[PDB]
Amino acid sequence: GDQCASSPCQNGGSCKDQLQSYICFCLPAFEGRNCETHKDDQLICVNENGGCEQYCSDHTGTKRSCRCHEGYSLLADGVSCTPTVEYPCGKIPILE
Amino acid sequence: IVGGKVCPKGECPWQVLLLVNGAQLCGGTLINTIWVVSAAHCFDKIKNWRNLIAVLGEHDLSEHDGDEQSRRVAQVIIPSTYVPGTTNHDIALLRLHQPVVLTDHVVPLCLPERTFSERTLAFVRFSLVSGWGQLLDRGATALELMVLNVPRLMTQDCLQQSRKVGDSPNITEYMFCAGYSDGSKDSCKGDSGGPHATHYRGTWYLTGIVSWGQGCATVGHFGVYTRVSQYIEWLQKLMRSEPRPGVLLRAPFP
Amino acid sequence: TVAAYNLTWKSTNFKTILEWEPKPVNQVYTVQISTKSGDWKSKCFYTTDTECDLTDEIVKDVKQTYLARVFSYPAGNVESTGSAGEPLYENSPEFTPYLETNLGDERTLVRRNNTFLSLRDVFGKDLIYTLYYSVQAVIPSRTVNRKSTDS
Ligand SMILES: NC(=O)NCc1cccc(-c2cccc(-c3cc4cnccc4[nH]3)c2O)c1
Repeated sequence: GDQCASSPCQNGGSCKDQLQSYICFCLPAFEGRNCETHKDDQLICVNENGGCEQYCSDHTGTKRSCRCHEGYSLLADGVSCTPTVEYPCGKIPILE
Repeated sequence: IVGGKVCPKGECPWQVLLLVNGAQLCGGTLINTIWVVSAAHCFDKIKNWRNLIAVLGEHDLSEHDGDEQSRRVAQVIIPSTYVPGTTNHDIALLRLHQPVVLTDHVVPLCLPERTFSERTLAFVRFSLVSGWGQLLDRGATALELMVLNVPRLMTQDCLQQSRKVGDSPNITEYMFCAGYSDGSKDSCKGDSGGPHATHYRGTWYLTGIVSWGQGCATVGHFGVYTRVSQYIEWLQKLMRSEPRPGVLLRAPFP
Repeated sequence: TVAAYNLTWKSTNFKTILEWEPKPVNQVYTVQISTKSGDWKSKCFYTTDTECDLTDEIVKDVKQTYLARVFSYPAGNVESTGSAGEPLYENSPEFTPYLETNLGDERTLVRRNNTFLSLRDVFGKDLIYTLYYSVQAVIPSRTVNRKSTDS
């Protein structure tokens, strides 16, 4: 859109006019100058590791899969790992 | 380590100390019970190969408490691309003669998956480097293991901030800079081969190896680390290869 | 790949967008923003735009000084890194929303418990208005963009 008049703010945001310019107030799930990017659609590995605790794998046309390092197993949530050993690597026993 | 703190005994459980004839050589990291990663230059002089030991569980080099474990280093493998005296391909994978036992003072540091290392770990700003190296350039080595939190830099920013000359090689894709330029904090002589460990969502991973170039907290310089992401594959392959009959093995890299 | 340049911060009532040049010719850009001691967070993944809304991130802590960088990847080979095995990029200026965002009761893009905060809720006793003695909003403790415009 153009200044408020032409409802620039997408995905339910509100516009605020300025000196010709406007500001879009977006809804929690969108961002962008015009509330256009969907936060909910960037679940990729380069993006905060895919939300995976350890390893991430993006997949063609399908949701990325999270994995774990040897000595660890992925949990139900599909993102977290829990050790399957005594002294799993990268853990500091006196701090556990 | 200049400007560090003492790593509270047991908080750097992956740290290794290599000694040759009883003399401190370099540091190293434990990735599993028989494998330790260090820096290839540490073995540039070694002529008493069978007198090379690795100690785990070490903290205080003056008193002996229960926790230390020494193992002879059965084999030292360095990239076929390393050139004695340089700092490129400064990684060494050591095969202990007998595995160490894991205990609260001996744990391996996770050798991350490359992608994860490049895409996620590489953008974790601070990582910890540790060792019993000099506490000041040309100063006294330490007795209690020291650790320093350093910020990592992308090479553009490193080149941008370092001063022009000295016995400074280039920063290749196999290195990365981390540190400060106001000569206050940095790894130092004695720390080579030690870890540069990154903490990511609860686990620590090996992102770098203390290499040399610059001479400890030099103003206008950052410390240089071997970028481990570029060697994961190599290491893993080596760790699954069968012993081959050399103490020093120059394994093909890539 | 060419690196972005003229990375600018357009910010009004905290709605912060990084803009830069050039208009990409066969390449995409991803932006990363951090605080001096924070890890870099990526946004506007492989976009062709030359702007990146960072509001969401900077309103987490308007008093921090953020730095952002834009990576340039050839389109198709988003794994293009250069000689030092890293992607080409350029850094923005530092932006301390609190001291540099522009102003115009008003609500800002800063949020607290899901809601939005207002001009006064962010600048408290640092915000005054003028009349003559028309109105203009001023934060006389700033170095830059100390007054707003008028109505
Ligand atoms: N070439 C050669 O003599 N290699 C043997 C060898 C073995 C162990 C350590 C060294 C060694 C000799 C001189 C300086 C360093 C050194 C400087 C330095 C600065 N920062 C971090 C690590 C560093 N190491 C260093 O690690 C050298």
